[PDB]
Parts: sequence; C-alpha cells; structure tokens
Amino acid sequence: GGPSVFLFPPKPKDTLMISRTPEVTCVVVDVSHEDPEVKFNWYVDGVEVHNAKTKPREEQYNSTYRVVSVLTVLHQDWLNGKEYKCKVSNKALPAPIEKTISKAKGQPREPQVYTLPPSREEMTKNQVSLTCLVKGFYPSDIAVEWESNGQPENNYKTTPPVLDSDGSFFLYSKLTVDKSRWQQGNVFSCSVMHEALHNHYTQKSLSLS
Amino acid sequence: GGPSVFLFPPKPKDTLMISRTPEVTCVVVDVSHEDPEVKFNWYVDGVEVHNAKTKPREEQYNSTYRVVSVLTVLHQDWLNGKEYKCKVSNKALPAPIEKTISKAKGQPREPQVYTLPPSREEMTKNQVSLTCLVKGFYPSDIAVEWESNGQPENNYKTTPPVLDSDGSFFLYSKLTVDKSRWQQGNVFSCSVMHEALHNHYTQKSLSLS
Ligand SMILES: *[C@@H]1O[C@H](CO[C@@H]2O[C@@H](C)[C@@H](O)[C@@H](O)[C@@H]2O)[C@@H](O[C@@H]2O[C@H](CO)[C@@H](O[C@@H]3O[C@H](CO[C@H]4O[C@H](CO)[C@@H](O)[C@H](O)[C@@H]4O[C@@H]4O[C@H](CO)[C@@H](O[C@@H]5O[C@H](CO)[C@H](O)[C@H](O)[C@H]5O)[C@H](O)[C@H]4NC(C)=O)[C@@H](O)[C@H](O[C@H]4O[C@H](CO)[C@@H](O)[C@H](O)[C@@H]4O[C@@H]4O[C@H](CO)[C@@H](O)[C@H](O)[C@H]4NC(C)=O)[C@@H]3O)[C@H](O)[C@H]2NC(C)=O)[C@H](O)[C@H]1NC(C)=O
Ligand SMILES: *[C@@H]1O[C@H](CO[C@@H]2O[C@@H](C)[C@@H](O)[C@@H](O)[C@@H]2O)[C@@H](O[C@@H]2O[C@H](CO)[C@@H](O[C@@H]3O[C@H](CO[C@H]4O[C@H](CO)[C@@H](O)[C@H](O)[C@@H]4O[C@@H]4O[C@H](CO)[C@@H](O)[C@H](O)[C@H]4NC(C)=O)[C@@H](O)[C@H](O[C@H]4O[C@H](CO)[C@@H](O)[C@H](O)[C@@H]4O[C@@H]4O[C@H](CO)[C@@H](O)[C@H](O)[C@H]4NC(C)=O)[C@@H]3O)[C@H](O)[C@H]2NC(C)=O)[C@H](O)[C@H]1NC(C)=O
Repeated sequence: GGPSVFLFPPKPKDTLMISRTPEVTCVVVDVSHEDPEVKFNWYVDGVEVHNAKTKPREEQYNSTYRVVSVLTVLHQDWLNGKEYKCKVSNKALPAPIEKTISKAKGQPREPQVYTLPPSREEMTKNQVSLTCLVKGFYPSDIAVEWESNGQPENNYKTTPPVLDSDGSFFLYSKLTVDKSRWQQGNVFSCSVMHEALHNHYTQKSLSLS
Repeated sequence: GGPSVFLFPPKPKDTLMISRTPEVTCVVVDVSHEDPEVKFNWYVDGVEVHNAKTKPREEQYNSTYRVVSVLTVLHQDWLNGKEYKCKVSNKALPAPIEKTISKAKGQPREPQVYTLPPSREEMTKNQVSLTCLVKGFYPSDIAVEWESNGQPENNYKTTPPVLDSDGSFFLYSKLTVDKSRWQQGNVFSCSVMHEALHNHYTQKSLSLS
C-alpha cells in the first residue's frame, strides 16, 4: 500500500447559492519520502481541465506527505450531474489512482417541509422540542437551519438523511427551546435548501396557537 | 497483504429480550483461494470460552472469501459490559489479529418517548406521517417498532440515533399511513425497547385528537 486518495464533494449549500464557491478536493495521503512527487490530472465528464489549485506537499507527523488539489466547480455543472475525476500519479504506484465524484443520479424531487409542535406530554419539562420534518427529497444533499426573529437558533440537531421506501429521502431537525419561549408565542422557523426547491429555498414557521 | 477482521455487537433487541439470542460476530474478509483456512479463538473478559460457530463461507465477486464466526452471549454479560475478544489466526498473515468489543460505557439513561400527529399542512396528501420522537437515552442501542390493534404496522422508517448536546441520544421514527386510517380514528403506537426502561419496553399511543 503506497499512497491513498480521497475525493470530497462540495458542501450542499455551496452548490445552491451563486454567492458561494463550490469545490471538489482531491487529497493524497501516505506519500513516501523515497517517492514524494505527486501529479494531479483533473477531468470533467472525461475531458481534461487545467484550472485546479494544487498545494505543495506537507509532511505529517507520521513521516508521510499529504498533498491536496482543489478544483473550483460551476454551480450549474454540479447540478447538471457532471462527473469530476481526479487522477493521481506517483512513482510508488503500479498504476495512477483515479477517483470520480458527482451528485447522485436520479430525477430531483422537491422536499415537503412540515413543522410539528411539542407533544403535550413534553410540556411538563423545562425545555421543549420543536420538530421540522423534511420528506420526499432527492438527491439527499440538503441543508436545514432554524431561526426566530431574524436570528439563528443554535440549539438544534438534524438527523442524517434516511432512505424512504419510495426511493426518496427524509430527515428530521429538532430545535430545543426553553418552555417559556414557546409559551410566550415566539415564532420559530425551519429553513431548507435543496436543488428541487424554487429558488433552492423554503421556510416554514411554527408558533403556539 | 492478507485477510482483515471486523467484530460486530449484538442487535439491541436481542440483548433486551430473554426469548431472543444475542450474538457477537467476527467477520473475516480478503481470504484468498491460495490461503484458505481460518481459525478463531474467543474470549470473555480474558477467560477463554468455547461456545462458537463458523458459518459456511461465501465466494465474493472479487474472487476472495468471506468467513464468519458467531458467538452466543448471555444477555446480562453483554449488559454488564463484559469484553468480547475475537483472535483470528491465518498462517498467511504476519501475526494473529485480535479485535475487542463491548457495550458503550456510562450510566444508562431512560428514553423519553413522544408521539406527534401529522402536520395540518400534510392533511391534503393521500398518505400522512405519524412521528415518534425518542430522546434523552444512553447508550445509543435501541429498537423502535409500530403497531395498531396489537398487529405490526410495517410501513415505517427510523433515523439512526443522533448525539444530542447533553451527551444523550435522540432519534425519530416515521410511520406512513393512508389518511383514511388516520381520519377514521385508529390507534397507532410506537414501541420502544431500551435497557434503561422498566421491563426494557414502553409504548405510546397516537390517534386523531
Ligand atoms: C499519516 O497521517 C495522515 C494525516 O493525518 C494527520 O497526521 C497524523 C500523524 C495524525 O496526527 C492524524 O490524526 C492527523 O489527521 C493520515 O491521513 C489520513 O488517512 C486516512 C486513511 O488512512 C483518511 O481517512 C479517510 O477520511 C475520510 C474523511 O476525511 C475527512 O474527515 C476527517 C475527520 O473526520 C479529516 O481529518 C480529514 O481531513 C477529512 O476532512 C474533510 O476534508 C475535506 C477536504 O479538505 C473537506 O471538504 C472541503 O472542505 C472545505 C471547507 O472545510 C470546503 O467546504 C470544500 O468545498 C470541501 O470539499 C471536508 O470539509 C472535511 N470534513 C471534515 C468532517 O473535516 C473518510 O471519508 C474516509 O472514509 C472512506 O474510506 C474508508 C477506506 O479508506 C472507508 O472505510 C470508509 O467507509 C469511507 O469510504 C467511503 O464511503 C462513501 C459512502 O458512504 C463513498 O462515497 C466513498 O466511495 C468511500 N471511499 C472509499 C471506499 O475509499 C477515510 O476514513 C484521513 O482523512 C487522512 N487524514 C487527513 C488529515 O488527510 C494517514 O493515514 C497516516 N498514515 C499512516 C500510515 O499512519
Ligand atoms: C472483496 O469483497 C468483499 C465483500 O464485498 C462487498 O460486498 C459484496 C456483496 C459486494 O456488494 C461488493 O461490492 C462489496 O465490496 C470486501 O469485504 C469488505 O471489506 C471492507 C473493508 O475493506 C469491509 O468494510 C468494513 O465494514 C464495517 C461495517 O460492515 C458492516 O456493514 C456493511 C454495510 O455498510 C456490510 O456490508 C457488512 O457486512 C457489515 O454488516 C454487519 O454485519 C454483522 C454480521 O453479519 C451484522 O450483525 C450487522 O447487523 C451488519 N451491519 C450492517 C449495518 O449491515 C465497518 O465497521 C468498517 O469500518 C471501519 O474500518 C474502516 C477501515 O476498513 C475505517 O475506514 C472505518 O472508519 C471504520 O473504522 C473503525 O471505526 C470505529 C468506530 O468509529 C473505531 O472504533 C475504530 O477505531 C475503527 N476500526 C478500524 C478497524 O479501523 C469497514 O468499512 C466490508 O464490511 C466488507 N464487506 C463484507 C460484505 O463483508 C473486500 O474489501 C473485497 N476485497 C477487495 C480486495 O476488493
């Protein structure tokens, strides 16, 4: 086992907002001292591209090198399902290692977003759970956040996406708030970003009624 | 190179029900045709034990073999946190490989179980989502099922456990039913099995209210 290669996608948010900078990152670890030269070749749908930004090798504490190449992707290319190939050549290798990444193949499907209030039986407790259910989406690349009054609500966790029986995905996000904030009629909102949403955004709010 | 070893815990349900048979599983992959024969030794807190069963092997489509030992464990041994060690010996591998596993450590904490009805917004669809929020539990080993009129309801998916900010875990389980069944006022219940519950079991009901 000479070097190993890991190829990382853009963050889901980066491909959905034109203001952001989506990237694919090709990382090569366990490059030896005896064969330290690394060459990257990058292909987009199998055609070679020359605009990647490759950093100089960095020696790790375990006396091997780590080398990183970063390819900027166009938002619409990623969303049109183009395939990104990183080919890594090194003299310790019997053959160059190739890795490919893309958005998961399939027709995109819009997330249905539903907000659910706390159970009345949780209403004895000091802190209470506000739920956002996001279902029927494809592919599973998605981002979820909570706000109240224009401001990020930081006490939330989101489940990974889960493959549903019809082939789409779902998840839940849980915001935890002090009981009293919920009593006071505060409006909380769950926001979702996904390629199949109009403007890649929807928001759903939830309040005591 | 040679074979490599992966050691797997019992299913949560199996350890919590005395009628069930919990098993620790030692899976050996990359076993070649040229070097075929694998030995297993098994240990429970260092004391060698002798109850253990090798499965008939599988030929993988990469032309390597997949060999499996299965050790039956006592429910209370697993729950009291005893260590299970799998020592794999293959004389075309530099030395014997040992792997060890046990229950996650720390004070078990009781799950809080809340059922949530479908969103008002969801009530215009043909199928609706019944939600069971299970939070505050430790360790993350748990089982969740659904029933109606003492009969299993099978069209559900449960998220993996998620680490909450207090070091406990939560998850959600989603049952999908025909809106018809829901509107007619059928009772549905979410069953939860976890070591910290009395009798390792609780159920919460959900009907049109
Ligand atoms: C020598 O040391 C080096 C360096 O390590 C460092 O130094 C040593 C001495 C120690 O101090 C050590 O602690 C230090 O870290 C060792 O190098 C490591 O080698 C291992 C393998 O041996 C690598 O393991 C893989 O890791 C992947 C995840 O890596 C990320 O997350 C970890 C922590 O969780 C980080 O440490 C990494 O840096 C990676 O972090 C990610 O980096 C991306 C690129 O920068 C980020 O994306 C970019 O981020 C920016 C902003 O941040 C933008 O957003 C960009 O647009 C964006 O692209 C990303 O944000 C960041 N994430 C996080 C969370 O930080 C694992 O994915 C991978 O698992 C796969 O492979 C396994 C087999 O190898 C397999 O078992 C797994 O199942 C998994 O398989 C994949 O599964 C999916 C399906 O689910 C499939 O899609 C894939 O096909 C499939 N892949 C397969 C089959 O290959 C590995 O575990 C490790 O990353 C690496 N470290 C570093 C730092 O590079 C080296 O091992 C040592 N050597 C020896 C001999 O000791
Ligand atoms: C030749 O073929 C075989 C088999 O081929 C495979 O299957 C067939 C049918 C085809 O579809 C193929 O396309 C497919 O490739 C290959 O053998 C595979 O080899 C890899 C390693 O190279 C193994 O990966 C490990 O997997 C375990 C988890 O595996 C479970 O889940 C899999 C589904 O995701 C499932 O396939 C497995 O069978 C297994 O399933 C469980 O099995 C038990 C008993 O049957 C059962 O009770 C469970 O219910 C069941 N569970 C589920 C969910 O299904 C994974 O844990 C390993 O990850 C660790 O190690 C990695 C390094 O390899 C590392 O990157 C990870 O981070 C992780 O590391 C650990 O992390 C923990 C926790 O964080 C930490 O404490 C530790 O420090 C750390 N430990 C270590 C040791 O590092 C790992 O990924 C495959 O299981 C295996 N496939 C099968 C079917 O057995 C073989 O590679 C091929 N060979 C060649 C040369 O090509």
